[PDB]
Amino acid sequence: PISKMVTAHFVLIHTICHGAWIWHKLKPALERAGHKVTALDMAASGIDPRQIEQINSFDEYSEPLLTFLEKLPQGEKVIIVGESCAGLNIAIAADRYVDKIAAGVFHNSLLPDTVHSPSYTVEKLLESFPDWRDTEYFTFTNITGETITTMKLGFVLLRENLFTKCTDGEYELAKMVMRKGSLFQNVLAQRPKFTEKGYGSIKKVYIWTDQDKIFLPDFQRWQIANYKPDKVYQVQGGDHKLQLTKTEEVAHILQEVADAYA
Amino acid sequence: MVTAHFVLIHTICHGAWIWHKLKPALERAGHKVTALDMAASGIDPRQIEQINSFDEYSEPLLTFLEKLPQGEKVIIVGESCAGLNIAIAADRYVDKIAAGVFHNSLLPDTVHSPSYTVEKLLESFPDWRDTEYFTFTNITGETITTMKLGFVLLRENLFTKCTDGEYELAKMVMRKGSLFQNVLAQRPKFTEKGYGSIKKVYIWTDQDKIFLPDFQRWQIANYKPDKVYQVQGGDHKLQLTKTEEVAHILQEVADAYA
Amino acid sequence: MVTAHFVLIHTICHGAWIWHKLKPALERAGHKVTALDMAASGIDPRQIEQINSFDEYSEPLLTFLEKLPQGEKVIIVGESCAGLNIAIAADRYVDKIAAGVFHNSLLPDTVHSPSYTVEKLLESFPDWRDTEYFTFTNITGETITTMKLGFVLLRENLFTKCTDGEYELAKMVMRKGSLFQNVLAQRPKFTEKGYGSIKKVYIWTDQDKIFLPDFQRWQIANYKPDKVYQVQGGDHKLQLTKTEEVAHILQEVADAYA
Amino acid sequence: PISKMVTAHFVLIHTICHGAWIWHKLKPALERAGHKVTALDMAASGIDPRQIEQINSFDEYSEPLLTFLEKLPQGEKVIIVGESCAGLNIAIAADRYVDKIAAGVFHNSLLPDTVHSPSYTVEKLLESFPDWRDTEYFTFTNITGETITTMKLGFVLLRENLFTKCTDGEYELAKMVMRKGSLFQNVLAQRPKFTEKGYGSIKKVYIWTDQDKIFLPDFQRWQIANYKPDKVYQVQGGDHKLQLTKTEEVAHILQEVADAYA
Repeated sequence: PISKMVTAHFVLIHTICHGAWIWHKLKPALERAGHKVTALDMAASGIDPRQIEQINSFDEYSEPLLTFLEKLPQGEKVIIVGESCAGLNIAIAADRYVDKIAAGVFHNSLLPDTVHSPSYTVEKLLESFPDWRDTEYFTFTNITGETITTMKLGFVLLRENLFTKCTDGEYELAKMVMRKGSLFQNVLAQRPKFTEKGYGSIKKVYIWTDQDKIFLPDFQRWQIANYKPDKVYQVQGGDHKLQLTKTEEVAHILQEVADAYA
Repeated sequence: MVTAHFVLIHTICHGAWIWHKLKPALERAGHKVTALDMAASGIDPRQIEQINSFDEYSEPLLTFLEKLPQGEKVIIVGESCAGLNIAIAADRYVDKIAAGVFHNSLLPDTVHSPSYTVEKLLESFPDWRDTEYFTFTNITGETITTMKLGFVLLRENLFTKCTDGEYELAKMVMRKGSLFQNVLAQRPKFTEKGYGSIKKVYIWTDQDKIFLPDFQRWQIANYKPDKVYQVQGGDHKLQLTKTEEVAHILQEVADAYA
Repeated sequence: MVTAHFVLIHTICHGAWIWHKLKPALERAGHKVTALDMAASGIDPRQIEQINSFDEYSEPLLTFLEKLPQGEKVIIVGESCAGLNIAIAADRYVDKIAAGVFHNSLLPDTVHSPSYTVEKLLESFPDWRDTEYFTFTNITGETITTMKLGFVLLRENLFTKCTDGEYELAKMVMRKGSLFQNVLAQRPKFTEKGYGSIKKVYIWTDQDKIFLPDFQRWQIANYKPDKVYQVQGGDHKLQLTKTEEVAHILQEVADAYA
Repeated sequence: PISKMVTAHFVLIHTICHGAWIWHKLKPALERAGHKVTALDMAASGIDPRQIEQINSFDEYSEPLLTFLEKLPQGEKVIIVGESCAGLNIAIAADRYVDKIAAGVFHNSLLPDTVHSPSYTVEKLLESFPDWRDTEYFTFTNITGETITTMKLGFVLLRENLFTKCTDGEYELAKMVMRKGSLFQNVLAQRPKFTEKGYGSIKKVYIWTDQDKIFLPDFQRWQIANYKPDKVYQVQGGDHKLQLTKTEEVAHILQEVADAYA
């Protein structure tokens, strides 16, 4: 009757251990569409110079995103796309910059809620996927004395669970730049719950595939059931890294998110 | 009397070496002594430009404490700026710490910023004479200021009453350091459950020529410790000019906090 | 045909990651591939300001070679500036090296200074466009210049014919680097018994937009390698634009030097 | 008839693993006498920022001394006092700056000659003292492919052989600042012999004690017999570190060296 098409500024947020680099295919696809894209490295991830043992909470880990949202021009708003654990980064950011966030898009991601603790969906993912195969674990003591568990994701788990259907060049790239990470799960468990005013009010779009071999269909569906997203988009096929295995599709869904919310 | 395990922590620019007289003294009373070099200090191989905060500078201490066998507890003795290393360490490992001892040291608190006593000492002692300053940008973009302590400042202010062989030792191994003051100003305050919990003993001499009597008395009035031992005479480096006196006070702290 | 173990060495500012297409290609032919990050490159945790020479920058390669089991030999493939890493490594471990392969790379020699080809390339290509430069003083007092490669230089000169996802990858993980040119100018020349001994294969394309045809031809004429393979088309990053072509040439080198 | 007293500029050179710090007592003693003293850290020793794995020869190790001799004012000459392995540093320096060296003083030190290889007295010391007790050894490959052996001196060997009679505060200090070192013996063995024109012409004063428990009396005497020093001073008592156990005595002998050669 009247059709709308919008260009948007997407801020792409990687999961722990990874960096801005998993978005190297989705970032140009979105830009071919005319969108402005920002792909940030979070603390101690990608080529960020900090090491994980200096980070003391998932909030400290999210600093590159909050500084960037802090820096945004007045009246400029963004769509934050977060993969896997970055749903926690979108929740931490929306309770500070609700003002600047047009929509949060969860891409095979943790979908936090306001009702339960911040660690809640982490707990449920681990119930659902408890064996991380050849992942190695380590600990350090943080600034207030918490023991923080870090991990180096195993290469079979990378191969088979996260990068199941990705190109050899993509899987090899992952092995070349992957770093330690931390869920900071015990510190998230002591954290205040996300607020309804910030996080609770953000538009929320859930993209997922039932072919994901680490965020399994029964965890994903549980998340949608536990905290109804404003929109759900299921991508047929692909694997956990839909921004590599379904780059154009994810880009088209993101155009639709722009049209609706941006 | 009670033997204890002491972890001695030098101040910025210095190294485990300022404890070369006090470590044998304590060991002659049966104590176990660990004297660590903090990052970029003593013979630690790192340079100050790769250290980005005072919590990173504390790493040798936090790794040691991370590895103390379960159920062992130590008495951390810190000189001058090392009261900040006690506070950083006590927040992370409060249950491994039998007591913190401040030897002519900054005594941080829980109500003001981590940099609060750095701010107050520089107000008491704003002219560090021939000290030279430098800056680098740390990995998150802050400009850290480093210093190279001046030898007149070393001779007259810190090592005032020290032997010529001690003063000469100091000039031969002193390295650059930093207060990371602006990063401390941004740092979360020290917690009550960690640093606030620790038993605290403050040792000083009114003959210190850089942590001057009224600043030290201010600190004591700002955050009353459990015990204050005042040594007569000496200079800022009581572990060199009053070694046995400190060894004796440290015995009273082992006795009292096991 | 003959399988081999290749050690792939990235150029300054880059990381093991530029070999993400060539490492699987080679492995599909049964080769063993090691792709290392040099100091302060890729995800190596060091920063460029703690590296004080190109020999220190080579450390990841020299430690690997130090640890190769006795009697194993590798083919080192180095791109662009990494011909200096081959030469440094070949002088120390000549007997562990079956052949050095120079992929649009500096081909150092034994009669002129280590910096000689850095000098000649900068004469051929003096304007690095939007590259930014910085300096630090190294531990012995030299001023090292570091650079941050410019993205137009990346798009047009190095990654000319590269995919958009490859170019974008590059901007996402590129880090600072240094030629340590002045330190190389002071460095002892590469030895005949080490670097001079090694078998040498030179791979290039005349469509390189930064190691330009006449500089590459100059290098070949300055120090004739054993074999020169010229790939048609591509750009400076043949391991991304002509991956299979390089994988094939590398097979000929395994065949020939085991 | 006419008596002479001279003030001199002494450059004090530590042995491998150690630094300028073992001279912290002799340097002020010499200065009480009015002498100018310079105590240098050699590469990767004391607080020199270099690590031993970047040093490729004993010549590279001696760089702080050669740069300092390079920097000396015209017509200024120095007396170089070298303890233990620093006799090799005096030999390397005299073949470059014979011009600037009034005398070389060997202080419980290796006394190189011109007749044999540079490694010769190292070989003979190891024949004489072959077991370094709790010393740990390591290797790295140098710039031209040589494997270099490094060591961390054991604390019993420190206690009993090197610091036998030193103060507890001195022995503890040693443990607090001691670093790895290398004899670079295989690279000294391929090195050109020291020249007669440089090293061979320097005045040479040998200070030693027969109480030394690592450079033993029969090695010391052999050295004196193998290459006659211009003067020999035996200090009764003390231990290997005579600059700590006989500081004033060593200082008086050095005053006599100044009077004779400086």
